[PDB]
Amino acid sequence: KPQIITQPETTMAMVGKDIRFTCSAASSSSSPMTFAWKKDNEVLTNADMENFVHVHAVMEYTTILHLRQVTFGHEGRYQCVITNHFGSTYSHKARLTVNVLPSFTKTPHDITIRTTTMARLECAATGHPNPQIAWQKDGGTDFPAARERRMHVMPDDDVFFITDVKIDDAGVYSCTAQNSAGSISANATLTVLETPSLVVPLEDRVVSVGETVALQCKATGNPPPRITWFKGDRPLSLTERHHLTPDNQLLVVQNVVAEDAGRYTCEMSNTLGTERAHSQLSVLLENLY
Ligand SMILES: *[C@@H]1O[C@H](CO)[C@@H](O)[C@H](O)[C@H]1NC(C)=O
Repeated sequence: KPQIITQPETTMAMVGKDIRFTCSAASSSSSPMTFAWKKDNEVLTNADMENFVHVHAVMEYTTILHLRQVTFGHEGRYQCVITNHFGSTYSHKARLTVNVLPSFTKTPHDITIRTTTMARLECAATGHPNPQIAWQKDGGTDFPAARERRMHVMPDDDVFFITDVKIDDAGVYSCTAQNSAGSISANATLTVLETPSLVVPLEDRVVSVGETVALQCKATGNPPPRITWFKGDRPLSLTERHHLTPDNQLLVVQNVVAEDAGRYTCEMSNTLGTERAHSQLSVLLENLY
């Protein structure tokens, strides 16, 4: 009749680390006690046990089963058995399961993509139990591809993709793999560009000598396109009568003159390419001299 005080509790351990089970008992008598541990109903001979004694004023003896450098083979159901000259006491059964920290097999890398195309992000990890993959943009969740349900994943090939890439999709994306052991994460910067284009069409104009004409070239694209104006096929020579906004988008010519007639070309460029828009300016002449 050795009466158990502390019973071994079910626990989890990471592979490679040490773990321990403890049960402690105290006999009604002073007859010596013997501790045993039986895994899956088969004892460990050559087992690593360590024994302690407590002096409560009762002599409580504690036994510790050391499991050094745990592997998957250590996985099982453990129990402590205490024997004296009276009888044997049996403890609760404690389960031991094992962890393996997640390790990346595929990480996303920095890419530069155009608008309206499809961006692909690879990300996979091993580990026990199998890790779940989570995503972040700039450290959060309020990002357009998620909010607009445009981000998806291939079913069995571990590939994430975004359809119809917006400008606001650009930023740092963080891939995070997590299980019951821990978390790891990898960054990838998505950079989104757009070829230059015209917002509103550039229309032909017809004005009379002395009137004022205005040509607007509202250009989009990323990076913001540099705008250059041309008359004929030479760069536009500016006068006191010519006006430009700093962005060069609005071109105004006051007091139009016969020499002003001709084709005005709007040239929009960035690192992706160049687009052009044309406007024919016709002038209604009353008298040349
Ligand atoms: C991942 O990105 C976050 C936020 O951009 C940053 O704080 C962290 O240092 C990055 N980690 C690495 C390894 O670059």
